Amino acid sequence: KKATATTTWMVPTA
Amino acid sequence: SPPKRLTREAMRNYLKERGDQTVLILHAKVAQKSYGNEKRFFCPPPCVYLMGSGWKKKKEQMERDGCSEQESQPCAFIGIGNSDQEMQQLNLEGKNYCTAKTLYISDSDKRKHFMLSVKMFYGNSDDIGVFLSKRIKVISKPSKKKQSLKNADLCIASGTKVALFNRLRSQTVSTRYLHVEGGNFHASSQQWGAFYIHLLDDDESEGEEFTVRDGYIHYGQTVKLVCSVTGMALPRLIIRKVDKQTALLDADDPVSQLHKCAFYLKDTERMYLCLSQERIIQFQATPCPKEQNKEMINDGASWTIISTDKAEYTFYEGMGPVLAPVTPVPVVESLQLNDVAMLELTGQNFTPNLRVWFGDVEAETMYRCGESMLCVVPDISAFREGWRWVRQPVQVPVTLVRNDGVIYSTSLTFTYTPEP
DNA sequence: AATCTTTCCCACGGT
DNA sequence: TTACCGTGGGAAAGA
Ligand SMILES: OC[C@H]1O[C@@H](O)[C@H](O)[C@H]1O
Repeated sequence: KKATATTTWMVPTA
Repeated sequence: SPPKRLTREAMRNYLKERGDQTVLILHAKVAQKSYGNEKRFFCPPPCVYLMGSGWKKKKEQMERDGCSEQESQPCAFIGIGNSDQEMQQLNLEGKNYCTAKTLYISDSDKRKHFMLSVKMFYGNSDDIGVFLSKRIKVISKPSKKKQSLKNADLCIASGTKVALFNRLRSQTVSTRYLHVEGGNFHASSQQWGAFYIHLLDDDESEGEEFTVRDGYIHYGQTVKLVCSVTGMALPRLIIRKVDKQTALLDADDPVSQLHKCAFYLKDTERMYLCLSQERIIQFQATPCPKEQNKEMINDGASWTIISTDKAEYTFYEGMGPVLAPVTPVPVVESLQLNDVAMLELTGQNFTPNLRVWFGDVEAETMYRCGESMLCVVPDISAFREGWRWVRQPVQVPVTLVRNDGVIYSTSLTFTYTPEP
């Protein structure tokens, strides 16, 4: 009941 | 005279070398039907993948036996199963995958569910077979009423998979799919990601490790989208309901299939997940006049959500090429242990010409139906020479084998456990 | 009748 | 340019 994202991507801004 | 059965030595060779051939079919769980002469294409487009090291091995074996490069090339067609609609060729040259971009289902077909049918053979016309997708539900069009959880069918459970696409001004050429490539999120015209949508409780902080909650996704909840292939994730998002070109901040009904969605980047200043051509960015929403419960969003910030599925089949020519197609390929979901020790297999596409092998030991097998088989567990002494009982745990692979030597691996093992 | 789903219609803005 | 085409919003028909 717990997940593992390998990496969290940063979302660039306009 | 019948073809050669699998020998124990051939099984041992497979178990060392492996070299499975695998077919994957990725597709949406629902599809909107087309009336009259119109074509409402399946979106995302179903994608066939040829996975595993066995494709290259099979290609080399064939060319060794005198096939040209073109004769060894796999070919594939896809269509609506059990249907008068024509099949369409998939182009796999130079790739291990191809999407089917112009499939549709006519209302001439009166079925409520259907499967895609993928027909495969090699360039020298050697047959491979016909592989079926998972079941796909036909809809006339999405309802405009709030979704009831009694229709679990059309809802989205935490931890399942969705695709997300953006389309500008009703133009099919503008369709772009969220997709991860080269460690970056982008919006692809031709490829699509299948993303876990994980529900997080409201106070769950940012991070790569996070507690997931069960249940159906509702608007206003915090979610984590994770590529089921790369593991890349987006920051925490709040899935919001789109109404015309505004995100509703107060909606909290269940998310349903083909709904238009916006993704607010949690703890930002009205920043929403947004495409700009192929680029994925965040773009600030504009406050609505007077109405404080809605925000105006960019064209690129509206996303259609749709649940997706996966059919997967694995086979190996354990005694070389065979006359019969390798399909239908058996799939084992589960093993259950039951006088004599019996192991029950649950799955699909079982036939009476299959036998269960534990390691390299073929076992007496009882066919019941396509979803259930029984086999007798071999004595431990078949794996440990002197043992009159299980001294320590001993783990062996479970494998299905057809009477013509085709080998169908499972991901499942059997473990002899010591007697306490 | 009243209301939701299914089917039919058609124009926008793309090739 | 004209001819043609998925798509989404609405009208109409069905339950
Ligand atoms: O007048 C309606 C149109 O206005 C635009 O903002 C939307 O794309 C259309 O719904």
